[PDB]
Amino acid sequence: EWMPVTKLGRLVKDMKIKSLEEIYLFSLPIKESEIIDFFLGASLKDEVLKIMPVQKQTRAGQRTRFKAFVAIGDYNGHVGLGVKCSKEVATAIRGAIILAKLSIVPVRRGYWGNKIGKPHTVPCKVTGRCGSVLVRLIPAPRGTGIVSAPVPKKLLMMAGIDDCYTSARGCTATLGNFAKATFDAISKTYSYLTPDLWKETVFTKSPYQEFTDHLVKT
Amino acid sequence: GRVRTKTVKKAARVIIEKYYTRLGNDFHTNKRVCEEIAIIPSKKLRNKIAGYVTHLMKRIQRGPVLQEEERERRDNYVPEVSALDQEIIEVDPDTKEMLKLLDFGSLSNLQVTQPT
Amino acid sequence: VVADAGAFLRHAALQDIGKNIYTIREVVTEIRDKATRRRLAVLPYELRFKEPLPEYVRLVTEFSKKTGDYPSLSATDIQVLALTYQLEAEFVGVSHLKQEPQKVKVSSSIQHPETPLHISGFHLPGGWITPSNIKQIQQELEVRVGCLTTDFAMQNVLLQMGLHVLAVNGMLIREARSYILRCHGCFKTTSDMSRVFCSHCGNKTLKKVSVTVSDDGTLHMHFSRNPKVLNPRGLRYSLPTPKGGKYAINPHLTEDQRFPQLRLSQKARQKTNVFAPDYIAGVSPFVENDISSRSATLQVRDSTLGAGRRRLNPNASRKKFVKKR
Amino acid sequence: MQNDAGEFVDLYVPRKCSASNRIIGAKDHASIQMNVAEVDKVTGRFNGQFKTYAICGAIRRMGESDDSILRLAKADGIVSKN
Amino acid sequence: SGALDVLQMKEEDVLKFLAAGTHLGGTNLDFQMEQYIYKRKSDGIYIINLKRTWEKLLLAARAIVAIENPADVSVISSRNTGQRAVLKFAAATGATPIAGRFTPGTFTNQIQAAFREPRLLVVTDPRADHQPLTEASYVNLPTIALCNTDSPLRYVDIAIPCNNKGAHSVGLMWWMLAREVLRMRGTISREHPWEVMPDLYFYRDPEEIEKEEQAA
RNA sequence: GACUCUGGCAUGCUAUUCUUAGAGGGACAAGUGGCGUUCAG
Ligand SMILES: [Zn+2]
Repeated sequence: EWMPVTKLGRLVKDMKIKSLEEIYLFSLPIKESEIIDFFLGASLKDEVLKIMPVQKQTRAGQRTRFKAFVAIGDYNGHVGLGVKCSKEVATAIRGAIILAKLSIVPVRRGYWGNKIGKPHTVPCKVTGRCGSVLVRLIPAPRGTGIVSAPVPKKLLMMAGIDDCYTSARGCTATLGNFAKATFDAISKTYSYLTPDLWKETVFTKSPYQEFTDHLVKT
Repeated sequence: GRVRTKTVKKAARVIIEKYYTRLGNDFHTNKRVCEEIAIIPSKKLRNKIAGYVTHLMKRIQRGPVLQEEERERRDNYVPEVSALDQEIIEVDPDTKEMLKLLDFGSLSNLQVTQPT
Repeated sequence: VVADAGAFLRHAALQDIGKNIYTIREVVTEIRDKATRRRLAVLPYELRFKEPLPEYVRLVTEFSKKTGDYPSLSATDIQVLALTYQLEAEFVGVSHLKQEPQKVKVSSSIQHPETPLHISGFHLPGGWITPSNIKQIQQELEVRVGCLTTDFAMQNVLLQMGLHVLAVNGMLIREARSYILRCHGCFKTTSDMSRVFCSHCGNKTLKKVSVTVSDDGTLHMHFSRNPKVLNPRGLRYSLPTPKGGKYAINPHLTEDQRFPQLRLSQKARQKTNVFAPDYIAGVSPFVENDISSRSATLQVRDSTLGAGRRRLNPNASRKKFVKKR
Repeated sequence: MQNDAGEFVDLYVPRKCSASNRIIGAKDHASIQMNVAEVDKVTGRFNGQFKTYAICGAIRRMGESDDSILRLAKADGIVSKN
Repeated sequence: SGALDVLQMKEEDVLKFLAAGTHLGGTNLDFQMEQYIYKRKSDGIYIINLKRTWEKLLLAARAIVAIENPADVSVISSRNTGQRAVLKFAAATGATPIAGRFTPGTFTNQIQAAFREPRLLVVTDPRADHQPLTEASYVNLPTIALCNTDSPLRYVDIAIPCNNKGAHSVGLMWWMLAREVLRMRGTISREHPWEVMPDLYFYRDPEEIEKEEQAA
């Protein structure tokens, strides 16, 4: 049983909000995992990138906790990246899954040559930066596949990017900065401004503003 | 059997300590002033609150089990004459120049004071 | 003879001088001094308590807000003023007192407000401090009823309305010389010299103006005709972003912004007293400094310390290796 | 965005900033969509229509959101000249 | 004001502004607030232009009126001078007041007793109330702020240039904001003066409370 | 089952006393007499 706390969770629990993209339209903070669970559901698969055991320092001593790096992904749509340190490995894994569900972002997909069929590749060459780690994504001709390291390959496969050339720079041995740089590059795929998006934006009513009469009763 | 819930307990304690004056002995008058007072989700919670507060006002008026009314009396104090309504108010020459530029140069309450 | 709390703070044993001694409960019970409560149970009991009338406190407030002193007054102060008013009205005829007092007369000078005039030890070009004069230096010292007020606001209102008041000296006083703080943006005067923000518009803009009130009831105040006083030199500077938490110190722009609590420890604020009878038994001549506590590591300082550092303009150049807290 | 066949091949079209024409991101949680009321020109009472301005989070960071909203209000006739 | 003759500043409003001292700004100046000042006088005090104050107040009232649910407006004061006025503003409008301590995590920490999600933020002082500005930056809340001359304009959308250090000026600004919101909605007539006088919105200062209970 | 939701009766509002389906009411131990630490029951 899900008992929502936020107004957004209340609207998602009912049928006032129909799609996730509306919440992405107004850049509202998704503070509950059950919203992503309700919208995407069984289409979300999870893939644990890495488990590192580490020794937490305490005056009691050096005691072990595990740190989970998990990339969750809705295919031909969305990714999320989660990092969680916890006592048990299963608790850390589910916490990283929750934190990756809270960080689900959309990815924009374009065409390499002429626009035939569904989009397959990154629209323009973008860059993601995290702690001296640079990940560059370049559009690729159809049928190439993801040409990258295994971790950005994992992220781009869960993004639904069918094909993308990649170039990395820096200490790519550390997995956290490399995965976060790839995630930042994926975010800047859609944050980029292109000549397609040059129309003046007509402003749709806000979800809190549209359904405020329903939210009076709750 | 039946028992009272703790949320009803704390809400009725708030209602007793806040607005005991307008509360009385009738059930429906207590219910309507209760739905007038607070932020209120549900009908059944309101009716449980009204019944519990009615029973405990049957209780406490037999025997025990003032600051907030004085506080709100101090809070809504209204003077007979507004402190803004002054006969002659001091004004700077630069403030007078600003008023003249803003077209309010025909005032009667201003007195220009030069920096001595 | 209405005794204000200032006489009780100064151990003014003028009980033999007067006979109509009248006091308020809330001008004697609030004193936190131990010696005053000690001597209170020792002093002869001929003082008696009397309550003013609401009409007379109303009238006293009515002309006190016309004098421009009403924000500076306190409730027990109005009790003392209206008690003296009621006593002089009920004993002496009421025709002596005058209401709606006189206007101000402005006469400025070239002297700075910080000129050290009327300080006892200070002498320009003889003024000496003798042990024959240590009992003499109280204030500007010059029949039946009077007051024992030490505050200038009380003397000001009592002398504007017309009562003869006195001091710790047995003789009645003649002139009142003091300073007041005047806002130079809103032109509102406050008799409380301790405050730094004005009550009306709240800016850090109060400046010193000297006031002399004669025995007639006429007041004249001197401004300073000096360009240094009204100078906008060290006033505009770039401010930091407001920080929160338990450790953040703010540049103190309003009189009532909530500062975090950063107090000193007891050992850090002990000052050595040297005339104690058991001081000579101390292994050290001085109270030991506090370095162990967390307040010492946070460099918490007293409000008194660092006063001339605030008076420097921020748009200047300090020493290269010094840091201003 | 739009393929050769003509379908809008895109998840959703993002809003752009009203002042600096930059795309508001999906997790730009400092971004603002503000509505300012319109009034009747004879009585000055609320009409029911409103004008909508969107400001990105960077302009709100820089402190230029106030000047941008004021400039748009002067442009749309909400704020009078001088 | 859209150059509407009904919405212009009148003589009584100007007299009120001069009586409180809203034109008397601070002594320091932030460079982004230089658009709202008139002139620098000789002794250092910055003069706040009252027409810009009126226009920004009308813009703020229009922004508040455009919020359909009156409880979606959150009105917060931290220091004492605004406190009563904020409560009184709620009595004028129905907006949700926070007087006293603003608990951090009010707008971001969802599992809390005092967690609330507004739609418009109105702030007495940007310097004192920096924490709700940060939370509003986190949760997409537009900000109204009663800004002085020395007030940072980070994360505010409508800055009202006025003196906010004195109790009379703060109470006057809140009272005219409430009056303009009620006039803009239409529940009170613009021709008749409002029956609530602005002295209801001022700070009480308990020693002055003792002095006023004395003269009764 | 001291957890969550919820029914009986509407000649009331909504496209409406006989069929509908949204909302708003109505029930809360509310009142009475006994047993009761005179309060929990
Ligand atoms: Zn002032």
